[PDB]
Amino acid sequence: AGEIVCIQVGQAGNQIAGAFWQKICAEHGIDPVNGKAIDVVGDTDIFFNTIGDKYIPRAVVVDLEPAVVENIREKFGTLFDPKSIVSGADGAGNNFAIGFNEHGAETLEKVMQVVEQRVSETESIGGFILTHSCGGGTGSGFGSKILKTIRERYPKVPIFTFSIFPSPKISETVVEPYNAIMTLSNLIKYASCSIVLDNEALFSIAEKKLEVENPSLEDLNLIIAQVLTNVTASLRFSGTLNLDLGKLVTNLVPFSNLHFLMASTAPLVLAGKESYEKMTAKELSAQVFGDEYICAACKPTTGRYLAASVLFRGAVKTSDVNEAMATVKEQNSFVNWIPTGFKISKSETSPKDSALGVIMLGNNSEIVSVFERIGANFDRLWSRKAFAHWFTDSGFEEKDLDDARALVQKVIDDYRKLTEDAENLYF
Amino acid sequence: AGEIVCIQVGQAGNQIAGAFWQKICAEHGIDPVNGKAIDVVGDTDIFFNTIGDKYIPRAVVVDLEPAVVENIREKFGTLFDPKSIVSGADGAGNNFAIGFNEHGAETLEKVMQVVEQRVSETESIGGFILTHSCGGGTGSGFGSKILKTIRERYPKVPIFTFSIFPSPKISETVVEPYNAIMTLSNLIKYASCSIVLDNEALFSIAEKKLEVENPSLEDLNLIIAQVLTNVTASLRFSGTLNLDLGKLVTNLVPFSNLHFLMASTAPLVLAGKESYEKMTAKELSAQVFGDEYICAACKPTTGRYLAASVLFRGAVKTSDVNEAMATVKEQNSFVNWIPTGFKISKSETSPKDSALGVIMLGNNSEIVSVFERIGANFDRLWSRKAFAHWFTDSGFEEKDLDDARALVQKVIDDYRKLTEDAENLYF
Amino acid sequence: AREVITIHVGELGIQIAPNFWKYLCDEHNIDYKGQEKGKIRGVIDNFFEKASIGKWIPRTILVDLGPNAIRKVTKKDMKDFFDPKRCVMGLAGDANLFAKGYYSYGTRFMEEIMDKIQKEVDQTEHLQGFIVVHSIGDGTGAGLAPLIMEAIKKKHPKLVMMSYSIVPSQNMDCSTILPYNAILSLDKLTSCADISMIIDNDSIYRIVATQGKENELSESIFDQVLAKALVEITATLRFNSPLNRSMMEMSTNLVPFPRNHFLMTSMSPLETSLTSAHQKIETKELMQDLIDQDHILAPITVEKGVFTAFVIALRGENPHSILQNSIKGFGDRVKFSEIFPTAIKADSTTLTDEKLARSGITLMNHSGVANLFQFLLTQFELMYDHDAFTTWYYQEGMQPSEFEAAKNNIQKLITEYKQDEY
Ligand SMILES: Nc1nc2c(ncn2[C@@H]2O[C@H](COP(=O)(O)OP(=O)(O)O)[C@@H](O)[C@H]2O)c(=O)[nH]1
Ligand SMILES: Nc1nc2c(ncn2[C@@H]2O[C@H](COP(=O)(O)OP(=O)(O)O)[C@@H](O)[C@H]2O)c(=O)[nH]1
Repeated sequence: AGEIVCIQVGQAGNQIAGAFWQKICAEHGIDPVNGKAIDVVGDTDIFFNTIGDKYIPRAVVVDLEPAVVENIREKFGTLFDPKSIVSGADGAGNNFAIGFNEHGAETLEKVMQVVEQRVSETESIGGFILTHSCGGGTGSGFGSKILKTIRERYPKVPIFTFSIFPSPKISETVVEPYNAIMTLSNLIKYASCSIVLDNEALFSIAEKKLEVENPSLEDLNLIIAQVLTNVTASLRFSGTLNLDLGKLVTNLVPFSNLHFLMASTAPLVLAGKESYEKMTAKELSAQVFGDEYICAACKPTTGRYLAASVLFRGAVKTSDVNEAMATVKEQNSFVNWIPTGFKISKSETSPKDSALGVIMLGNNSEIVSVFERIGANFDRLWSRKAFAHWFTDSGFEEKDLDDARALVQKVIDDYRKLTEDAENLYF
Repeated sequence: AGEIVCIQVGQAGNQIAGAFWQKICAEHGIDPVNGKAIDVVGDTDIFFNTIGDKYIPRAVVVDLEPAVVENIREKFGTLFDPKSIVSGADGAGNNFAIGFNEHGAETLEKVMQVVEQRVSETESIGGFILTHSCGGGTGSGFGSKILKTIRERYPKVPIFTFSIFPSPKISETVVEPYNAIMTLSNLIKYASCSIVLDNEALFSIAEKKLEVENPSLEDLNLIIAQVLTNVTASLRFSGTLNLDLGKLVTNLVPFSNLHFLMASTAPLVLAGKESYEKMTAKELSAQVFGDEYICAACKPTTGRYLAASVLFRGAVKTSDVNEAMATVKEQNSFVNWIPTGFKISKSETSPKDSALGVIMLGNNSEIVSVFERIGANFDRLWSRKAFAHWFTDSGFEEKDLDDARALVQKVIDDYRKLTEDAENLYF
Repeated sequence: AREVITIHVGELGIQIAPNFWKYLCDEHNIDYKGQEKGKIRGVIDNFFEKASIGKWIPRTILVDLGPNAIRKVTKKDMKDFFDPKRCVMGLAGDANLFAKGYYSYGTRFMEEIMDKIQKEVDQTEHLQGFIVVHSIGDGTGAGLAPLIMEAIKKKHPKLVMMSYSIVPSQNMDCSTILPYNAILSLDKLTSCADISMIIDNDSIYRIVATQGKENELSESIFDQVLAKALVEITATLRFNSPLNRSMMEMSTNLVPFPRNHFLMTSMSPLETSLTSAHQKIETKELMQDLIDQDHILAPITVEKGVFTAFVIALRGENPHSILQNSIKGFGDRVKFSEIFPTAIKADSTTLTDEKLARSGITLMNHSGVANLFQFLLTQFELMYDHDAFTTWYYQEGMQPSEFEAAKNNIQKLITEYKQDEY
């Protein structure tokens, strides 16, 4: 019933999702380069369309790039069905306005036809997952139009977006803050939940928690993929009690515009028996809630939580969960009105490279610092109108650039006001 | 009285049967390369014709190959009597139609004369055992004509066939699905029971349960031979209560066209004291009924049983059999109409390399997945008529290729319908 | 045979089912396939339907707005035991909202559910009542169980309806919207059930942990304790006991006013596997254990509050002269109002568990329930007054006055239970 349709938009979107699909295929027991399997485990129907002995991942692959199909065959074999891959003609040169306005009506109609076919092979739609990168030209503007279009066709369906935000210190292109704000404005309006990730945080993790020396994006994507595979464990491995995407939206989002979540996982293990059997839920909870495993450039132990959820995997003792979470409640800071704080869940099936593991998600007021940095960079460039012609000559009015900024500021102000008011909601 | 005549057809047939005969000669106490013995144990008359001090295995050795006798002397010494070996002139190039149609009348008449002589040296015929491989050109087509011919001359005699089916993942030749379906069609029409074996399952067993590193077919044949020696223990070692081939047909086949059985054995021990004295019947039953020792590419713990039989060897306690089987009944799934489920037997004589051992056979609805894969591969090639000229230019009509497929589908549909109906036969 | 129909609603009620039903199967000498295993004992007919063949069928219905709790129970944990035509499955689940279970989604399944219930009712000449087992946490349990109860009471008004309401923990089972579903559903249980048992999972977790301080237990112990408490409550409805002979007698013994029907329980030895080796529990210790803090499956101290009714059901030989001295010896730990005699009733029935010398369970109508309700109500108010997560309920039809009504009903219920405290 809780069938998931993934949408992958742009180069980052496809590489991250690619790593995810190949890890999913390892846990369920499917060949990552063929889709062919004889003996599989878990509820494979949530993510794969099985025809004969081939498990076809349910995904819509989208680009503006002229040769997206060949680019996939070369890395992912025949795992993805070519009928689901939508190729483009020219491309968006890191310009939100091209991905969003000047993309071609036909390109979008084909994406929608593919989505309709994928939702037509389901007894029910459990939700959509969008994987993309906010500073690009297709994963930002086209991915944003797709969220708009999907939410208009399927309102009341939980959309989760996983996206890469600018890094806190160094930036990629000068245009990046314009692409990032307009992408964020559309995430604010259309996603049910958004997971904020960035590369600076992930690199520190790759260099300090993984054994890899001099990691590249290929290694960095295994941290993101690990977040994605763990967050879908309960869905994939069932259980009498479990978590679907609609359970996460209901429990983590207290207001409709405060859905931006942080993510953290531990242990991080590269394939092979390179891990150590710590086997302790208490240690994993202490780690997942520390600042060192957070996949975004923020410092959550200094903020305040509105809500959080923790999913434990493997043979975790009930007694250790209760004690470990008691420690977490004592050490961290929560807002009074939400009085229960957490959503807790367990899935008895172990991740393939560790007997135990933990994934945590949550609403931490600290997240505004990511948005505030983006806002400030935009304001300086916008005031001087540097690289601005690239957006207004591609269909935007100054009004749209200003309204997108205003919406972003509204979310920041709402998170901060709530957080400051919170100090006295206890007296 | 329950004398057995074995028929070995084609290269795989001869190699597998060869391994069997040499293991039988170890348990009874006969020289495997001479047939000569002074002191033997067990009822050797079931499988050997004893003349003087030489024990001559009762087998008909059949090939289309020009020098089959010399090829046997080189590996089996003088164990087999040359008068029972039927040589050919050219050979069947992996083409069922050559083994079946264009084989030479004389070749078949000689095989039948040899069979008549072997059945003429018996006070009674206990049954025939055919060993062969479904994807070959002689073990498929010629072996199939032999089953037809034997059943016409000796109706009401239990024929057991042991055969190698295509492996689930990789295939050998492109023609293999045509050879496999026509062979299966004839097994459906003429065998009393058929044991479905394949190499993919056997290789996993050889690599994980045997200590051998990088096993070849020579090692793989010792797993098949172990199945064959254990299934004939009660016959060979007598006992007041025992199992003949006619007991197995009566008990395991509820309908005339649902006689395809799975086989499983444990422990698997290579010659030498490399084994460990687990000595526990409970553990052996848990293992034989798990998926890890099944000698075919199927997963029986997820299907439903129509019937099954278990033969225990060695000093097995009655009390442990009853408790062990109670566990099996609780864990597995059976069809209601057959209310007793099992046929259980014991033979007090130990296998030579272990004090205890267990062999299990049974009708598990899961078996259709083997047949369904073969069917589908055929349908795709047949629709395109690839390599088809090789069958129609050798005497088959499209009608025969289509009728063989139809018979196979009938068996699949009957197993599946019964299995699905079964869920409500309990209410 | 006065027959009882058991309905399991929601993911937890279903999770419990295999433990509840296995206990009954072993208790009456029936295998898990419904086949007889030697001599059948007790009034088997009250919980099991006899097939046209030798098989016994549990007289039960399983309801889930998603497909998964049922799939695991009937396909993996207790195969071939439950009748598939008595299982009701939706597709969407409940997104943890009361609103889906009671107003927007679960309502479309009521024709199916009532049709299956009638088919089950039609097989019995003398129906005593219904037992509905449900979580009050999640939307399926919190929402549908009262929707189902109302539909039944309006069709079969003369039957006694009992609910087994399980309150989720503030830790292992927690949710950020638990207080909304708990208040919104207590509001309906108040008019739906004749008898409502409250079991608190936090008490189970601390009680078992205390008993387990000397060992590693098993992760299955938490579910076995929760399932066992229902089995023991029902023991007198299955054996020819001199107590709680029928659901109608439980109602007359424990509930003096239509609204004051929320009951607490206490159990000893909790589980057989927790009390192993030398467990000669003398009649004297068993009764002291039953009013001990570590045996009460609620955050209740009997000494702090007032009893309205109290029934002690023991199993095994329990001489009456001991039971009377144990009761007199309760002193002022067990106290009632000045408008009641100290109406404490105790006796014993048949033991089926060969490992225990004796055992028992109590049913209490005690003012301490008001403290659980106030705890949950305070949490409700903090969230409600600042609109936390209310959009998710409003989007599915819960007009705001619906929350306000539940708030007021529960505060009145708390006020009424505490009347004797003042
Ligand atoms: N974590 C991660 N980040 C990536 C990857 N590829 C690109 N990025 C980031 O995504 C940003 C936008 O990428 P881009 O190539 O312009 O995407 P597109 O124009 O939307 O197809 C880059 O500036 C990088 O910071 C990847 O494989 N993984
Ligand atoms: N287990 C086992 N399999 C074999 C052996 N020899 C061959 N095979 C399998 O049998 C199939 C058919 O063999 P083939 O040589 O064509 O036999 P023939 O033409 O009928 O004599 C091959 O494709 C292999 O998969 C053996 O010694 N043991």
